[PDB]
Amino acid sequence: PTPCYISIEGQTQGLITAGACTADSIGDSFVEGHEDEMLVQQFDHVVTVPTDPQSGQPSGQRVHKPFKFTVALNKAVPLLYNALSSGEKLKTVELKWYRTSIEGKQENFFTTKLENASIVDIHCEMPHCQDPAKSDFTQNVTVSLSYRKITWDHVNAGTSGSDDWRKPIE
Amino acid sequence: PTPCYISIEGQTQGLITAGACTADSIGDSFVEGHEDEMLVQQFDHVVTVPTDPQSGQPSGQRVHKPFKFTVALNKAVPLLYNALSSGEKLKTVELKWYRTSIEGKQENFFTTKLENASIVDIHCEMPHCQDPAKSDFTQNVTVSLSYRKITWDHVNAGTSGSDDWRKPIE
Amino acid sequence: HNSQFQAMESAWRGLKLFVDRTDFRENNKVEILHVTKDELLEDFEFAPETAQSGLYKHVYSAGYGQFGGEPVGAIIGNYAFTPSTPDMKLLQYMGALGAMAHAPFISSVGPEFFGIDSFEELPNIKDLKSTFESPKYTKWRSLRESEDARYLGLTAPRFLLRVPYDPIENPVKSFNYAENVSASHEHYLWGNTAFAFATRLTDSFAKYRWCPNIIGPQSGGAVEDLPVHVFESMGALQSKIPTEVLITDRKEFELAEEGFIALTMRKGSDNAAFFSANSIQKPKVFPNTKEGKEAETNYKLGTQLPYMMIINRLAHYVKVLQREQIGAWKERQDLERELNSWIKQYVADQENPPADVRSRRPLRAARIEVMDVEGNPGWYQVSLSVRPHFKYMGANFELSLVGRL
Amino acid sequence: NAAFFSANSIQKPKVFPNTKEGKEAETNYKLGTQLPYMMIINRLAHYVKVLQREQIGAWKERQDLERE
Amino acid sequence: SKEGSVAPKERINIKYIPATGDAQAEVAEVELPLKTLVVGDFKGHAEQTPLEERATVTVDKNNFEAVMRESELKITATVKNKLTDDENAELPVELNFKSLADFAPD
Repeated sequence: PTPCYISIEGQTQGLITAGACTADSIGDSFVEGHEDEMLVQQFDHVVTVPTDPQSGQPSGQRVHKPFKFTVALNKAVPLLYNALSSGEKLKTVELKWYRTSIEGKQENFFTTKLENASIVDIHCEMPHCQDPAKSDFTQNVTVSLSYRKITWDHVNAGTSGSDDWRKPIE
Repeated sequence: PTPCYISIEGQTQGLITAGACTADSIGDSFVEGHEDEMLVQQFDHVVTVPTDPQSGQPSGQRVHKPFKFTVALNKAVPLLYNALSSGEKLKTVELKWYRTSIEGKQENFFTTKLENASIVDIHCEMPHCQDPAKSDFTQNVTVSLSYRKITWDHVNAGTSGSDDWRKPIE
Repeated sequence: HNSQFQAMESAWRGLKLFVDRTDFRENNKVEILHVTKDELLEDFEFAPETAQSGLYKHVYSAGYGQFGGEPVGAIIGNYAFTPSTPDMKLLQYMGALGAMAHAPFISSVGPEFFGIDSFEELPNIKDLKSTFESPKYTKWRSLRESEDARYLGLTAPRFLLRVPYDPIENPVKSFNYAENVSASHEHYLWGNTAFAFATRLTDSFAKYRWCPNIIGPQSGGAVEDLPVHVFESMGALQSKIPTEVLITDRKEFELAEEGFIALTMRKGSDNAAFFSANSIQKPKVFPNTKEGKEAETNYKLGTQLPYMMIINRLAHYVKVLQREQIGAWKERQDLERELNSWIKQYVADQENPPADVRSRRPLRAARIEVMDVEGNPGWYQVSLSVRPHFKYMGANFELSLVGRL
Repeated sequence: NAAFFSANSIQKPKVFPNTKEGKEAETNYKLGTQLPYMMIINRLAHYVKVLQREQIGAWKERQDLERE
Repeated sequence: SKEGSVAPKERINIKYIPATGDAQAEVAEVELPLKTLVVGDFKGHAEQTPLEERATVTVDKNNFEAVMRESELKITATVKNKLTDDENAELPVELNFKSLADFAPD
């Protein structure tokens, strides 16, 4: 799978990922043109709806389980440990799913934007240095995001979903 | 195992999967003739009945644990995140189990249709991009479905089961 | 109340009603051209071809046909059209101008267009379909069948501009002025409704940055805040109607089939509404084949004119966007991609999106097929094939009683 | 009590022409005159003079000079 | 226009001269405003210049008072005299309009 890109903008800390793919953040694995966007490796996201038994109807509104995106240690990680430990909301988070098209060029076929989105938890780990099976990995900083409003958006087919606590559907 | 196909029709959003196997949805892995049907990879579905101990009799009516079918990110996935987050029922979901017959042609030997069926949860994930064991995978969007009425139907032998909350057996 | 003053007051205070309503902060500009209506046909008689006229210089070349210049959305005609030959020759030369610069020419017909010579006897017309099938209108029914008539809408009756003054309601400084309006309703400052219909072209653009939203009494075709004049009738206290006739629903539907943008007035208040912005083009009856029954519904969508305005913008954006690119290093595959990734921010291929996704993204599906030109290689016949969403017009509601259910 | 509000030195902000770089370098040259900002680079002339005085005679490189 | 510097030497010679800067001129895709052209008789005569030479003026809410003043809408007509006991008397007027309040009877 191809890695995605996330651009986080905080309430008070401005654009958090501004510079999270320079040569100072991640060494020689930075990408030109994506200077304001982290490099997201793994992803996971659940949106449940409590339904009653012995029926099919939704017995309650949706419950957003958090984002789980994984980036390496870089410039934006000390900035994301103040959005976490102080409960600062983040004005936007624009994940962009890339894929390799037919003509041979990367393109975002799917973007999941995000409105006011605090960070629930951040799971910084490093695999065992003695272990040769996990030698290619560097670090794993899995930043979670609960969120008010999320907008899925498929670009190459124009569809767009949306959920919002602020404006539920009438 | 051979992949199945699912055609979802919503209450207000019409035919949801209309176009979920075009060239805009999934690139070059689309299939002609299945233009209205997603491509379902994995499947899982439990139907429990609470039985009492120290006996054998069913102590209560059946309890439908949800569908779990897995498709890639495509056109219908932002449409399925509004059936989820707003509790919209889906008028039908027609899974079709294919298999390779003796003469050499694909055929549905088993279809599990479905009446009014909300979405319980959707588990969008992407495997780790550094990991070479999971390089062939693209994404995994596991859409669940609680449901009012389900009708199993084996086509090549004509048998047909059915369950319904609306019309239990007298 | 003079014919030189009032005709030059309604043509100028009616502009102020077009300046005050349209939000110029939300990316709107309006050009003002001094012609006279008799000069303009002479100016089309001036050039041997419409592509060398003097109005073609100000509509096409100074605007749209210009590197970096802002292109022209629509032409407000501040005119009073007759069905005579010096006014069907003008519209033949304005439909051809509107098909070159992709901008429909909106103006109005007069009282004498319907053959009544005094306007308030319009609901007395008991059959308006047979009036248009008269031999006086041979240069009208041949204009309607023409292909370039798609860019010609002709608007409403008229509308009121100035409340007559009063020493209590609307006073004047150091004077008491009671404007004695007689039984002649020509003394009211009646404006031209090409002002008021272009108010809805622009107040739809200031909200959604497009314009299909012009035909709704609650959806963007409601000319609000009209002037009213409460005067004493024969015993009762009534209000002067801000449009000069009360257009019924059957009269407006008969004007809708015959190519008119009528303005029904909300009887008893200061509001009005458009219901159908159909251009003067006629839906051509195609034969009863599989493609003929299809292409009849395809050709019907061309004439209706909210749908032209979502592809006139797809002639003004795409002219500008592919003007910067001349001299680049591109390919046919690169030409397919710079257009498909561009228009799919205007496409919401979705059966029921929310009410904001429908109007920010007015299209529904778009096909782009880039081909080549052999002989001189590097010339690209692409075919952008957009498709719109569909609004709400007419139903049946066939009531009954069941008794048990 | 009393208060200072602006520690501007006597230098005048030179008006640069209205180009892209001229409108930029005018705001760049304005930061030189203000003098709290000189005192955060006068210290970056006093530390760096002292710190690269001890180093004379070492075994260094250009890549080592970039890193120190 | 000379920075005060020291004599060069084996010691290091720090000087402060501000640099030219790097702008890298930023892209800005401005959009097309919905421009309309209101055409029609706006004065009280027929101008003798042909159409291809006269100009179009841009009007918004802030400059409408300046477009009206520079047009010089001079309406000269003969109207009926109702200031005396004569019914068959006429009285020409002379009007000079510079603001929207010049339409008012004050």
